[PDB]
Amino acid sequence: SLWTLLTGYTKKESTIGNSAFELLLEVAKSGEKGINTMDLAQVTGQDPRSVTGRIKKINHLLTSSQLIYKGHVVKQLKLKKF
DNA sequence: GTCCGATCAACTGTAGTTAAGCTGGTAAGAGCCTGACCGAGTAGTGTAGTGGGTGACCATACGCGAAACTCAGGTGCTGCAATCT
Repeated sequence: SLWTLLTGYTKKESTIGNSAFELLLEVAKSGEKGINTMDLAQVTGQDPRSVTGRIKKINHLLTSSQLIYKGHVVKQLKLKKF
């Protein structure tokens, strides 16, 4: 049901991998504030290459835009509903 | 271009103006090398940006193997009937 409510599909058939789904859960927790890709990377505990390669699987669910943070160039992520 | 021949001075006869250096004590040209002052020269440097190639991580593909699932093989008794008696 959590899978279905967030992705629109059940765990039994959804195309999103477990790691990418946990990324989505972090964006779900942050809601209206959303998460920048580096704080997401730090909180999930994985590197920016891995985060970027995974985020492709969910870019249709997320509104995004560029921003500059701690001298690095990053994007903000928000679920469409927020 | 050349022709005539007048004519400043070329090259030719003797009558009269120019240094060099001596006695010195001396300031005058022409000068030398260290030093200082700015302009220019030798040239590697200081940020800043374009491109490229390495590295990691992924997924996509086949191909071999592993277990799954479907459908039909195979076991063994005995309910019922028929051969030998």
